[PDB]
Amino acid sequence: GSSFSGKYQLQSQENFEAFMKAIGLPEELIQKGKDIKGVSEIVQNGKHFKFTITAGSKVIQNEFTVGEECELETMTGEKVKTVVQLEGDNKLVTTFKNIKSVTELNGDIITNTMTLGDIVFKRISKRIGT
Ligand SMILES: CCCCCCCCCCCCCCCC(=O)O
Ligand SMILES: CCCCCCCCCCCCCCCC(=O)O
Repeated sequence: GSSFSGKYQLQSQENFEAFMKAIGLPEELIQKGKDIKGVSEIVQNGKHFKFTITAGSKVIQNEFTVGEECELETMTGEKVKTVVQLEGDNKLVTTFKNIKSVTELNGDIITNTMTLGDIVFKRISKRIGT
């Protein structure tokens, strides 16, 4: 299975600044990163996922298997042990460092929402070729 597989680019996001401050991203990275339309690549093979998030020269590669412990490297570089689960056939759901993350794919549009307390960091991304 490869439902999620592809290359996507950020179209818009909400509460980037407030969220990145809350989790502790260096101020200069908040400022450089706020208007970057980053590119995310996902390669799915059944339950096995590999994904890359690129923003300028910052490249973060991660991997997980649905249902198994994984170690996710976050935007600060902090690596957190968690589990990623499937919710329905179009969502990827996880919690790391008290952040609840929901990744939802609808055709060519991935909506990613990260919630830390009352802060909801929403990203909308669109497929950009193969
Ligand atoms: C030197 C270039 C500056 C790079 C700093 C920008 C990186 C900051 C992170 C912004 C992208 C947010 C990634 C969200 C991850 C996700 O929701 O899947
Ligand atoms: C920031 C640490 C990694 C995020 C943890 C979520 C793990 C499951 C989802 C992986 C696919 C993420 C693609 C998001 C698209 C985007 O907004 O850039």
